[PDB]
Amino acid sequence: LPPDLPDLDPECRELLLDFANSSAELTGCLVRSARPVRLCQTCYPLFQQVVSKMDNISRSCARSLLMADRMQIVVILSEFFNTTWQEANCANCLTNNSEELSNSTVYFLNLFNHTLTCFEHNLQYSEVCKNCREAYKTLSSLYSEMQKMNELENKAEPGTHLCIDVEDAMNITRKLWSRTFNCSVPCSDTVPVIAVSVFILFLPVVFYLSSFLHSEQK
Amino acid sequence: LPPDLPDLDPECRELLLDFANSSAELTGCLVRSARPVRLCQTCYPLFQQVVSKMDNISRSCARSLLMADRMQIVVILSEFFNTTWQEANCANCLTNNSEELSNSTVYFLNLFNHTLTCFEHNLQYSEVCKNCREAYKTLSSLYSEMQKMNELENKAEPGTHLCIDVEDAMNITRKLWSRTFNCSVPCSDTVPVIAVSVFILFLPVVFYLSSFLHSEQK
Amino acid sequence: SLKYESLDYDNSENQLFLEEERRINHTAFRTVEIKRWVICALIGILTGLVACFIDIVVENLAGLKYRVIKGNIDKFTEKGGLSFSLLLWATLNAAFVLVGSVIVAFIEPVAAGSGIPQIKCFLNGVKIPHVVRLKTLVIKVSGVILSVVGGLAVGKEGPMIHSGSVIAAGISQGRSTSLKRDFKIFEYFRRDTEKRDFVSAGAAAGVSAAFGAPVGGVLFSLEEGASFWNQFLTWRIFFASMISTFTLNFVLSIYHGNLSSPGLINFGRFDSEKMAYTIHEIPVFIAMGVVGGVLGAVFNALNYWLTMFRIRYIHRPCLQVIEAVLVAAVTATVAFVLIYSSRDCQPLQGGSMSYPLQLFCADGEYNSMAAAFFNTPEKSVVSLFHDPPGSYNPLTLGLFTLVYFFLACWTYGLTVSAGVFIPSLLIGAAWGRLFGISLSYLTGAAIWADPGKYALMGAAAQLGGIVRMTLSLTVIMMEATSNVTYGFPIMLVLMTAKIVGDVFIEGLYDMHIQLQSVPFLHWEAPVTSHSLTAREVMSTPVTCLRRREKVGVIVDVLSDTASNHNGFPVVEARLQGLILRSQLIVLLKHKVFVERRLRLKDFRDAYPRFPPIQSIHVSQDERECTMDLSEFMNPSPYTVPQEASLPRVFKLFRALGLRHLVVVDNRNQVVGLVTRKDLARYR
Amino acid sequence: SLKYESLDYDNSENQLFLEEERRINHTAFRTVEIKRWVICALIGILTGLVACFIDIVVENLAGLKYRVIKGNIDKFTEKGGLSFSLLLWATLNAAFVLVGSVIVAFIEPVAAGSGIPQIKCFLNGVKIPHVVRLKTLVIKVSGVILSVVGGLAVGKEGPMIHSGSVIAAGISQGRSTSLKRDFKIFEYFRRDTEKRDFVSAGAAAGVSAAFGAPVGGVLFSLEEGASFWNQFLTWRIFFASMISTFTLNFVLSIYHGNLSSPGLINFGRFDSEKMAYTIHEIPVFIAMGVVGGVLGAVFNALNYWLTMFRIRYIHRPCLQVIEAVLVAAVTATVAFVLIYSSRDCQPLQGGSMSYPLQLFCADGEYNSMAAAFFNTPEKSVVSLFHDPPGSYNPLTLGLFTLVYFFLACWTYGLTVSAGVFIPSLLIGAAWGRLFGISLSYLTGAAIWADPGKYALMGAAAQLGGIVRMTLSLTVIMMEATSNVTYGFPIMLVLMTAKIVGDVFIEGLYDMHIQLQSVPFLHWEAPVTSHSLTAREVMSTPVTCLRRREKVGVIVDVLSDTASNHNGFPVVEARLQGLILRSQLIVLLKHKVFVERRLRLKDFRDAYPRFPPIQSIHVSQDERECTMDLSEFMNPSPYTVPQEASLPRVFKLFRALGLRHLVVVDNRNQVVGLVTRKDLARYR
Ligand SMILES: CCCCCCCCC(=O)OC[C@H](COP(=O)(O)O[C@@H]1[C@H](O)[C@H](OP(=O)(O)O)[C@@H](O)[C@H](O)[C@H]1O)OC(=O)CCCCCCCC
Ligand SMILES: CCCCCCCCC(=O)OC[C@H](COP(=O)(O)O[C@@H]1[C@H](O)[C@H](OP(=O)(O)O)[C@@H](O)[C@H](O)[C@H]1O)OC(=O)CCCCCCCC
Ligand SMILES: Nc1ncnc2c1ncn2[C@@H]1O[C@H](COP(=O)(O)OP(=O)(O)OP(=O)(O)O)[C@@H](O)[C@H]1O
Ligand SMILES: Nc1ncnc2c1ncn2[C@@H]1O[C@H](COP(=O)(O)OP(=O)(O)OP(=O)(O)O)[C@@H](O)[C@H]1O
Ligand SMILES: *[C@@H]1O[C@H](CO)[C@@H](O[C@@H]2O[C@H](CO)[C@@H](O)[C@H](O)[C@H]2NC(C)=O)[C@H](O)[C@H]1NC(C)=O
Ligand SMILES: *[C@@H]1O[C@H](CO)[C@@H](O[C@@H]2O[C@H](CO)[C@@H](O)[C@H](O)[C@H]2NC(C)=O)[C@H](O)[C@H]1NC(C)=O
Ligand SMILES: *[C@@H]1O[C@H](CO)[C@@H](O)[C@H](O)[C@H]1NC(C)=O
Ligand SMILES: *[C@@H]1O[C@H](CO)[C@@H](O)[C@H](O)[C@H]1NC(C)=O
Ligand SMILES: [Cl-]
Ligand SMILES: [Cl-]
Ligand SMILES: [Cl-]
Ligand SMILES: [Cl-]
Ligand SMILES: [Cl-]
Ligand SMILES: [Cl-]
Ligand SMILES: [Mg+2]
Ligand SMILES: [Mg+2]
Repeated sequence: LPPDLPDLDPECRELLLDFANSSAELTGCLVRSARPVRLCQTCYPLFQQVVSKMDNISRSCARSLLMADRMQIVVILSEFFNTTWQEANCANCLTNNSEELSNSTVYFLNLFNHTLTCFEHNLQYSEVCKNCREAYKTLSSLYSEMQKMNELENKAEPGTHLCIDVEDAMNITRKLWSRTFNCSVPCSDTVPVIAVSVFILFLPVVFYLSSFLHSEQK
Repeated sequence: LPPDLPDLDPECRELLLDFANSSAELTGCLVRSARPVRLCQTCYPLFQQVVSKMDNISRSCARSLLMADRMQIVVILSEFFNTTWQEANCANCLTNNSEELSNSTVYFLNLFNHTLTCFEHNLQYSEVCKNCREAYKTLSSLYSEMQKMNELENKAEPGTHLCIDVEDAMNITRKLWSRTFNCSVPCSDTVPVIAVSVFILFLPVVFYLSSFLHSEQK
Repeated sequence: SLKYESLDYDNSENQLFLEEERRINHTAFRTVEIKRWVICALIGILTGLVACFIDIVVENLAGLKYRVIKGNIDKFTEKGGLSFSLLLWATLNAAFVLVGSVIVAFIEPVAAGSGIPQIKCFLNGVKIPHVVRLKTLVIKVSGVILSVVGGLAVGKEGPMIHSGSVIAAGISQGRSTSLKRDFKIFEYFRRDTEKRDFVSAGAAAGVSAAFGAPVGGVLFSLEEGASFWNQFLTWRIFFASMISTFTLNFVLSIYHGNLSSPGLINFGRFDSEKMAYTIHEIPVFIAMGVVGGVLGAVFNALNYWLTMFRIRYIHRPCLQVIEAVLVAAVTATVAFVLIYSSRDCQPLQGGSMSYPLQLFCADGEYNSMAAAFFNTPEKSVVSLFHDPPGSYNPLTLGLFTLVYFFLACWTYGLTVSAGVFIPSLLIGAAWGRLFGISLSYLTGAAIWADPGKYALMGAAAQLGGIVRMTLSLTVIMMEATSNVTYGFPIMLVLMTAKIVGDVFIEGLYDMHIQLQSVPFLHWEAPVTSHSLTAREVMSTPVTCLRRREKVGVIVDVLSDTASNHNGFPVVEARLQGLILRSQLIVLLKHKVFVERRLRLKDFRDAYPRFPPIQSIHVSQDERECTMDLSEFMNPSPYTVPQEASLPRVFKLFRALGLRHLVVVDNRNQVVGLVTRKDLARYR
Repeated sequence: SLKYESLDYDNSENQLFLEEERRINHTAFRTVEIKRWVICALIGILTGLVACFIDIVVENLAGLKYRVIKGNIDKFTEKGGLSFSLLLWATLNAAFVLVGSVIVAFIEPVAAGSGIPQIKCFLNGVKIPHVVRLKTLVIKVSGVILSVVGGLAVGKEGPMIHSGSVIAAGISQGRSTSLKRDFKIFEYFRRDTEKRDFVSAGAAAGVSAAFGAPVGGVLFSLEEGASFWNQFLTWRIFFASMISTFTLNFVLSIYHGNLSSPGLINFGRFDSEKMAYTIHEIPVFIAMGVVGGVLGAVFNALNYWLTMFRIRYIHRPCLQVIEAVLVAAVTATVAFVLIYSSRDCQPLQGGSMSYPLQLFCADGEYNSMAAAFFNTPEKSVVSLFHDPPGSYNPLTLGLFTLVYFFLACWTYGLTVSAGVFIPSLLIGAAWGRLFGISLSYLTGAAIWADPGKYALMGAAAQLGGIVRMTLSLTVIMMEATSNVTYGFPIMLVLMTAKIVGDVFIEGLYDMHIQLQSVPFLHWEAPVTSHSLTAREVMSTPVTCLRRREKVGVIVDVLSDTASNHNGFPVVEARLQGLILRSQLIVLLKHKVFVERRLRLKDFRDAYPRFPPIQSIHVSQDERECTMDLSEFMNPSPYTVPQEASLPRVFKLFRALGLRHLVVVDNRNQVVGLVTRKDLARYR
């Protein structure tokens, strides 16, 4: 029979096997590296390898492997990987070279490590708050600065997300601060606000009553 | 620190690892078993195991693994698997018990094997056609019968697809028959069709001319 | 031309009408408005049910016919003898079309055509003899069913309009004249004004059911009426149209099982990035409209040359039946030949075609020509609008466009219920998609060159070119497309397509109205209108009835066989009012002479059919008595100065829906009368 | 009430007009229609550009204000002293509102309000003194900008209507009276009829730009005009509206960079399975409309009690400025207090709010009350329509609904440019979503109980209840929603909401029109209309001008300080025509006496402002000369019989847009005259 219809050509066999191996590794790593979220710094090499292998396929065996079925399992798998990558903004962590993480995200994660070091240090909750205030505030300031830097660099719309690992760390810290330890102590200014609002609300009543009485007097 | 925020609880670790292993196996099998298409009969056990493991998770560790991130890698992976399964109609191959394939699809694939046996037998193309006509016709009749049976059993809309493996085999056979060997020999009835059409097209002209001449005569 | 009477929309404010209104308003409760709203609701509901019935029957019958033909073709593909399939197709088409043409040509010739020109004339104020009869409704429904199932290049959308009108004209009266069964409701609305109002509501409901375009139907009715603005009537028409759409959708949904069927034809959803136009596309659209106009004109032109022939050789009913049968057979033969000679085989997505036909094509493939001819026109149009860029072969599409254009031109004038909206839309969509493919080839596969958008534009352009509507058509297309933006291109292509068309020939509906010698009043008087005045328009001398007239003179004037005038101005020679022939006949039949008292109910009971003059018997002695007319005439007839300009007179006549306009001198002297025929004899 | 004159829509077909038309048609080419189309295109383009300018300026200024306030609040959150933020908010609001109220109250008081009542009166035929002036346009644009940026519960959508009208009234004349600059084009259209036509086109364009609803604007203009159907005028209005929408969308798109902005407010896309209604939901919709009506009535009622107070105590301009400033300050204070007392913190999706405010909320969370008050009303409405089931807290939504209801009731009558559409829509959406949440709780989280659909229904119900429009409002909501199906519920809720409202109180626009003592003609005469006749309506004795009248008598009658009549019927005592005061003044100014020849261009040059009687100087000898009036009057005035029924007279007067109607006897005897004030003094 013709080589292509009944069974696979010898060369395309290797490409399919390699893509299968890479996809399996990437999927396992994603599942294992999602709690706490480590998708970026752990899975970036595997994702790069998967993309490289699919490009290798696309650049003779493209026809016999990609689009000769109602489905295209290769295509849908790669597109799912790409959707997960894009919907993470994980390129934020990586530089233009894709080789290693940017110093910004390393710095943030390392401040996160130092912060949790402070938290555990003083756990054994006034102690923890009093001593880790500065660490938490530096962490939050850096998160805001990176948010603004990403927004201006990508010229993206406001509220655009960052690396999921950074956001997950930010949220873990926020939950530890606001709730488990409840260190937040916003100031209260009830009396000035109440007085000012009451006076301003009184003003229109005085205006209308004065108009009424003055018109009555004529 | 609290067990859940910074790091994973000991129990959820096992669930995440098991799901990762199953997902990796399933993805590798899908990539390897897609050319020629073998997704159903090869991957059904792995898909069943993945579904079972995710149900195991969902039924304490659901909270800490599923929906405590902007993403839910577990959820999106399982939903991608389910989309691939549903968009295959692969339940057609499997019985209600999900254990093994139905006798219908086994019978079809086995007729496909017998058919390709006939094709290779007579390859060494009039020989192949003359001897495998009956095999190909039985295969096509069975495919049509299964199409109708699926349509009436599922009460689905016309043209609904079947197991991707069955369709891929059907198409491989169709390509071998119609093109590589070009065995199809539809009959020609040019003369009767032409004569009938010409006469029927003449009729209106006669009608109008007769009306004209008769009215002129008065 | 003189058998076409007029509609008495101008209600006469006589003493009896004033007394009736006073009594009605003195009942402590008014029910007329509630009854009007109820009637509109019933009109919409029944129109929707009729549309549902038509759709269901067409679906089932056409499905069976196509299944039989496809089975025969597949059975004979390899064994041979494909001619027998052609014979079977032609025979089935001929049988169905034979039944339809027999029921129409012999029993009710009025049911022929779409029925839209008839309703246009009705809302203009002209009564065609058998437009709103029950027999006409039954015949039209059966004929549209048979013609659609008969394989003709026709549509089942336009006729709905007519159908709705009939219903509105029927249930409003509260009785069945044809069946001679009377129910004791809705006696008040037994008059021409309410009848016309309800008919406008019904036509709007029919348009909405056909296209899912309530506002479009409202605008259609408003344009055809072209009257003084009425807020409550417009509200009622809107209500009826929307109830019609809701009823159609709900009933179809419940029939199918599980709110996605606003109308009979549904173009689909155009909300996509592919369907989007730039400013640079404004010129091309216009250019394409030009083509429409041109093509449309040619279409109409040819039909004219056809119609004359039919009027003057093929006028006997049996000849009409033979012509319809032969047209159906030739349509089937042409479709079969085009499918047979096709060589383009395409893979089948699965469910893309209800009945995929494989003929000299590799297994697992279908023939596109079959898709074009072996399918319903509506979903063919829908596919033409929604398909990927490379879903069509230019040669097959061009052949289909040409052949269907000629077939639809041939088929419009046949003595069968049919329509011309969908065929025109299909022709336009086909050549518009051809234009889009050409542009994509020329523009290097540019993103903005989407063939479906250009197909929609071509459909709109062709529809406008053939039937030249701009506003209501634009709104209908906007609602069906469900996108407001695409209106701006549409309005342009419809604007130019119309203009170019008017250079060469008039529209189809207008042309057929004139060929029937119907007096049709347009929106405005001609260019020379300002030059003319009412003195030449009015007819003299005028036959006037004295406020104190004898029975003998009235009988003599009424019985005059020279002419039959249904309105006479009263005179003292000072105008005092106007009385219609019908009122005089009713008065004579009741022997109301001066030498126990009448009510308007007696006038309404004689509606809508009044006895002739010859029927009334008056003795010699009675003829010597006098008739006191003062208390039965219109005391405030509409009048214009003898020197009033023609455009002013035409404007007043059209806006107020008048039948008789008295032209008077400076001393309230009757010097002339004006009717629609005086105004319509200009161009 | 007597300072409100009327619009001369009834063109006088005098000899000079006939000669002008003859010459124009004898030029071998007609350009009037082309010029009309060009004018409509410019009207649409300029209205779109004005809308774009307003949107851009509002966006930038409001963004800066909100950013400053948010930065101050965040800076003082933990350090303390949050009162200073309240002071800053109030001060900014007060400054902007102060500038707006100063420009409106002192320079141009006519610019106050939405301007929709003024245009309604204009299309009805009543001229309010300074409605279509350039100063009014500039003041209205600046005031709407300042009020929207001033933090008031107002909208920038209604005023666009007014703006469009001005443009149509300005560029049509071809000259600038205010700037005293004349360009030599469009002399033909210097008349009331063309002015009203163009103004209707401009109002339709404004509606389309505001809501992206061209057909809705066309219907609005048609309803307000309520005249004889005109096909070409309706085509032109449709053209102008669609050009306006296209211009707005295109300019906004190019400004933003990369066809998704049909109007200023855009409700969004409702094409979803969540947005779908069953038959069982028809009753609840109606019930909800009831509430609307009730609530609407209360709203209007309170405003009435407010307006009277303002008319009779707060009428000095400085008091108006103080009131506006205080209202702005109180609005800011109430918003700040509600935000401060809020305890519901919600996670932020990212970009859900342009300026998310965190105040006594955990890090990474926002305050919903800030979202309600610290955001634009338009996108607040959009969010209310499109949010998940559990996106709101019932208590916060109820508080916001109540407070905003009272604030919007307070703010409508202020001496600042503003609007009442968007606030009513927002109130309706809020309490409709509250109803939807209640239903979902009651129905066990049923799928059909989607709060967004009920929010849309409540918005429609409240809008109808406050401003009681049914047809054009229904079409506007359908186009904005971009779904035709949801019309059927809408039409119902608008139908009942209106009806219930009419039981208690009239609408806002109508109420304000009456409070100005403007003579407003409704669609139909009252219930007792049939009883009355033209004899009581007409005013006697009539001042008539002989066809051969002396200059002295004409001067004496014109100069009579007892009353100022601008129309006199001519008499021989047989009616021969009608001549307006303006024509007599022009004739006297030119010394046209019999004891070189005039053209209509001289009449048009005096437009629109004519000199008074006192200005003309006539010597004693000249007064002894006679004036040949025959060749300058309306030779064919509209006339009705002395006994014609009142509804007939009112119908003719409203449809034809007449100013003077002669009531004549049986011998063409002048016995009375009828003007709009005679008809409007009924209820
Ligand atoms: C799903 C199917 C629903 C379809 C509804 C079909 C019913 C509509 C219809 O097809 O017609 C009804 C007939 C009247 O038609 P009809 O045959 O008597 O025709 C005369 C005659 O033909 C004159 O002929 P003319 O032109 O010579 O004067 C013409 O003018 C004049 O208008 C006509 O009344 O029965 C009824 O009223 C029904 C009873 C109404 C009371 C109940 C109200 C609740 C609905
Ligand atoms: C993006 C901004 C675009 C906005 C366009 C604004 C222009 C529209 C406008 O705001 O107005 C234009 C003014 C006329 O306004 P105007 O101040 O002179 O007002 C008198 C007066 O106020 C009477 O007052 P009255 O009520 O006492 O009689 C009143 O009736 C009468 O209608 C009015 O003409 O200039 C023009 O025409 C422009 C030249 C047109 C020629 C070019 C055509 C191509 C476009
Ligand atoms: N009372 C009348 N006296 C003299 N001429 C008349 C009178 N009524 C009508 N005519 C003229 O006679 C011609 C035919 O009139 P016809 O008898 O068709 O009137 P009609 O049937 O009442 O018109 P319609 O039914 O279209 O309103 C018309 O051209 C008309 O101008
Ligand atoms: N020529 C006339 N002779 C006698 N009464 C008149 C005449 N014209 C108007 N009136 C009456 O005088 C009253 C005031 O009329 P007015 O001077 O406002 O007319 P007008 O200003 O021309 O009306 P409008 O401008 O609203 O058309 C009205 O009630 C009207 O009926
Ligand atoms: C992040 O930024 C710092 C700048 O402070 C980079 O620092 C240099 O790093 C390179 C190695 O890539 C050294 O050779 C240089 O000596 C460092 N200092 C200077 C002044 O260049 C740092 O490399 C950046 N991080 C990454 C990953 O590139
Ligand atoms: C497919 O259908 C055949 C019927 O012809 C089934 O045949 C029986 O199979 C069972 C085993 O499951 C045997 O024990 C029986 O002896 C067989 N014959 C009869 C008459 O029952 C066959 O099992 C079916 N295939 C599957 C996978 O169930
Ligand atoms: C792609 O596959 C071929 C086949 O062995 C191999 O030679 C080549 O190096 C591959 N490319 C990359 C980038 O790995
Ligand atoms: C789910 O996981 C638990 C954890 O070990 C295990 O005991 C249980 O058997 C699992 N369930 C299934 C169906 O494998
Ligand atoms: Cl027809
Ligand atoms: Cl049709
Ligand atoms: Cl039609
Ligand atoms: Cl206002
Ligand atoms: Cl507003
Ligand atoms: Cl408003
Ligand atoms: Mg007649
Ligand atoms: Mg006046």
